Amino acid sequence: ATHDLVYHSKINTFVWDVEFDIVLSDSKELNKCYFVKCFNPYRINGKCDFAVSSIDIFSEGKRLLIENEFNFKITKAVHVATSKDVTEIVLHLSERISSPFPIVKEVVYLD
Amino acid sequence: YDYHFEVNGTVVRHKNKGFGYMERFFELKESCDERSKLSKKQYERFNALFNFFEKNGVICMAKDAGTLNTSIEINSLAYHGKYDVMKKFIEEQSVSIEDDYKKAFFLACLGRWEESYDLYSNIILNSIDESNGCVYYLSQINRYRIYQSITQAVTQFNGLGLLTFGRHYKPFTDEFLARIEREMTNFNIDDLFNGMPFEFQKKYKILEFLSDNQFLYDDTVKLFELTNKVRMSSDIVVLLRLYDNLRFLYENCLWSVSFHEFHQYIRNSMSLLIEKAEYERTRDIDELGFSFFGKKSGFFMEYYDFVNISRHFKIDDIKNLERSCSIDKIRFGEQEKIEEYLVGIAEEITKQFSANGMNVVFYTQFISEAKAALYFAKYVKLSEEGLGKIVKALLFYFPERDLDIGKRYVWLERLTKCNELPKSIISIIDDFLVLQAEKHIQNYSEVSSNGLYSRDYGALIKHFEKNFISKRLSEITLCLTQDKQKQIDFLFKLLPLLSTNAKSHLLSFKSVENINDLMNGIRIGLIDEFTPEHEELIIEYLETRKVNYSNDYMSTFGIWYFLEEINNSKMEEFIGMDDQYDFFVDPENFDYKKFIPSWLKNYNDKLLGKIAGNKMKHHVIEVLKERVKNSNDKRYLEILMNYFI
Amino acid sequence: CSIDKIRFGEQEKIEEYLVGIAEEITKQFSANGMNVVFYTQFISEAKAALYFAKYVKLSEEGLGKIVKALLFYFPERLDIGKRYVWLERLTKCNELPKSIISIIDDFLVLQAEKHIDQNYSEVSSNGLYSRDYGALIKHFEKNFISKRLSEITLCLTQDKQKQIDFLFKLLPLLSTNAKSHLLSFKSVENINDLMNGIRIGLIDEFTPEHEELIIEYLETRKVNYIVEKNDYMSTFGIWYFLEEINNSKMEEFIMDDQYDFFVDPENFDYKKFIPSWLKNYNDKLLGKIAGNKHMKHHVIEVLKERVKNSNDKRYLEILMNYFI
Repeated sequence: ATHDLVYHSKINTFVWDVEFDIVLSDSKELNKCYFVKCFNPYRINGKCDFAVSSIDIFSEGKRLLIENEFNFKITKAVHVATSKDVTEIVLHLSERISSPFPIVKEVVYLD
Repeated sequence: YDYHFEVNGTVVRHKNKGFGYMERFFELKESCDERSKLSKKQYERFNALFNFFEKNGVICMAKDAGTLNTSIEINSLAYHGKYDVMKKFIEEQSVSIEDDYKKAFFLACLGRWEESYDLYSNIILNSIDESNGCVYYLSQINRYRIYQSITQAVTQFNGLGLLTFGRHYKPFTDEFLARIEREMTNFNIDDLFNGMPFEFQKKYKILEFLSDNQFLYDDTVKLFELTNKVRMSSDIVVLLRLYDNLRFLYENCLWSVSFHEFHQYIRNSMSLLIEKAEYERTRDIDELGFSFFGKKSGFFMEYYDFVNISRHFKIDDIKNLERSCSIDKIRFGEQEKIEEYLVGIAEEITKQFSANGMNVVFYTQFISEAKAALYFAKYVKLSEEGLGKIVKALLFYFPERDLDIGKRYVWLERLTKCNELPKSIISIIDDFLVLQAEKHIQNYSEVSSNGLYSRDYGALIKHFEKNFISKRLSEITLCLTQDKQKQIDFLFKLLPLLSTNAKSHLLSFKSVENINDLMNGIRIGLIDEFTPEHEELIIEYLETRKVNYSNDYMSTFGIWYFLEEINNSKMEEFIGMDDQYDFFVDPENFDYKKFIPSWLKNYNDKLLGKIAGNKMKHHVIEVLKERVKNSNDKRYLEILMNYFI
Repeated sequence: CSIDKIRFGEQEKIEEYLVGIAEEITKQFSANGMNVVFYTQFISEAKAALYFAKYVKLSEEGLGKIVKALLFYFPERLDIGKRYVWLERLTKCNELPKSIISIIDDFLVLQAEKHIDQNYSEVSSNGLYSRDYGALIKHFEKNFISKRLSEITLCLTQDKQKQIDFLFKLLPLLSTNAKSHLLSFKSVENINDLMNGIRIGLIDEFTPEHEELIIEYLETRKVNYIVEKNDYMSTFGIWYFLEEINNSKMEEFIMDDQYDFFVDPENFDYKKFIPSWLKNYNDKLLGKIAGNKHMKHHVIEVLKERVKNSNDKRYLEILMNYFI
């Protein structure tokens, strides 16, 4: 299950094809969603300078509108290949890295 | 093997142990009195031989070489992709069997594989006698190849297709498939050459390789000469051999030009050529001088190179070629012909989408070429009319299933690097934005892959024109009400484009109350101005966290303060909880032992430049130096070289 | 890449392979029999093996056999400079023991004996000559004096100039009586003697007469080559930039791109600067260049471009160690 794990050092992230059963803060529960990170250093911007990577959240295949992103309840990790539980590996990899989102599903390089 | 015919048009003697007939032929060609010592029959035969040799570009012997410069010229409508011309030519009644052969090849190139198979069968039936066996043999080969391609299309269209392409989309009927399977139940192509009359085998020996599974191993193996690092050249030899292969395969109307092996060979050849050219340029710069060589790579790129790269390359291969073989220093050649080719591509795309006569078999072949050509057209300077037509075709009539909104924006931004935005292109983009706004009126939402949406088009418009106002969008938002929320959100994403009165009328439909409202509004909408009351709201949030003393909120306000978007002394009262906030607020007193270099991987160009301009500089330089020395990381080295040096 | 940091396994088998290669080289070029066809194939493999052997750890006897085969029985058509480069590479991981020093001394004695006929001159493509060999010994043993060479020094007169020059090039290896006898026959006249003296260590401090020698050589070069429509000029510029010379006349001799770049850095056209020069400078000179202010903000840009474009790891090391 770890053979397909990839480390992308240009944005300090991990590519792993897993599903997150995250629980949004204040009792909101989400089913098997995931994340997608895009790396763009030439985007035209205004006052939102503090960004080179844009992170989108995909739930049930549809983009989730962000209102207050404070989910810190982890997730029952499910490897969609053959339905493995990899939650402990995920929680370890997350504490090991100071990045906001340590695990994504696909990274797009717009350089 | 009595002679060697070199690719530049020269002939040398290799194994001829008898009379040098070819030298005597050249001597007859050069002279005129010596030409006249022959009979009438021999004279006309010599004239025909002279015409053939001049047509095939055999110039002279090696000793008498003079002013040897070679230029390729392919005379096939299928190569240049003039689809309408071949469509018209198919309709006209044929005169001979060669016209039928050409019509069959054109039909195959246009995706009408059933008609092409039927025409090949008809040609096979008619032509069996008696000296035109070449046509019969080539027709057999092409018929087998089309059968193979139909089987493979069926294979990757029953599965990995259907709704995943849009509909079950049975390319051909089941009666045709059954007949095809029955007619080729045990066909073997390996014995096809050996069954021909012995005079055909003796004469047309050179066609035997057409009956083999692989026929390009010699050139692929020879491609190793372009990887030598030891200081005509191999570049010219390889390029001329490639042109020769392409011309032979396209002028004789052979269907092997559409298989994976040929595409792979073309890709390998072109990529290796460009790699060798770039490496030679780098070596010359290293030894000779910084600019004595001129820094201009010697690989001149012409119309045919652009056509080959467009046709035979995927997007990922072009991306690799760009990454490893920097192209901006490679200058393109003939630009008018390239512009005409791109305009033809755009017109064909427009015709295919508008007429709704989508040919599912032809679509798969054509769309990859269209995408590659539009991706590679960044380095070509285009006139106003061609650019307008290309932009219109790309934005409006390009199918959504292959180019979502983000990829379309990427293509458009690429097209504007070497050409910039004139008024007409801005008008076209404004029309596209208006159409999208009308489309948003619902159970509708945009889908993108790279994370770029309609806001970026307006951002680019404002980047190229600071004083642009969309009158149609202003009229759209003036009639807007509070019922349709998504339209208000979409117009918010395009806030700066609207007029002042439209802006004031639009503000009535959304206001900010809490810190969530502030962060969300600045995040997606535009609240660039930081009013004191919004600042007070942030101060309330910070006080709440202070007394209460986990995702990211505080570092955002710290960076905003460091960028002087917020000006107040209360920020110094919130030092201690989040180290990044302290670093961005109080740099002089910050304990750099807590600094982690990974923070430098999340800042854009402007923030990094502003950090480089603040003196904090030396500690960051030390951290980056240590990081580069320990682990050879390319991002850290790039940042340090670009901004801190 | 950096191959020396890659772990190497099965050292004894590689040592046996190299010993076999050396024995075959000895066989093919000693007993008056050289297979002309087989030589073309075998020499390339032998040269590649002896070049690549710098990363492998070797024992005493294998190293001795390899060094003997490389120095003595390897065909000349490997010159002296290439042989020295190969030997220096060999010595990196297998620091010179005494027996290899004895073998090198034997080679030097043979070369000195060869220097009798007044038509024998070492031809080195790179520019490294037999003299450098002696320096290598002095790089590992300060108190080494060649007993055999002293005998040749003592029994020498003023008649044979080539022997005098050759032994002058290898002066430090001789004994006190040998040095006293040799110095009685040779002076520090002209340019080559001055360069050999400063390299060896006779002339600790430059003297005015050597300055006049330099000045007249520059005048002759100016009026003979450029006026009339190579490393010496670069060496003189290096000496001046290190403040070793105290004359302003040489500033009027501005030609050699390197000469212009060194004596007159402010007005030098940096478009003519090539980066390869930066690979031929030692630590102190690079530090001094980093200390200058008219040279830093162009050399740094050249290094930035070289790091961005080239595939060489030396430029990045130079940039990170000294200029930043």
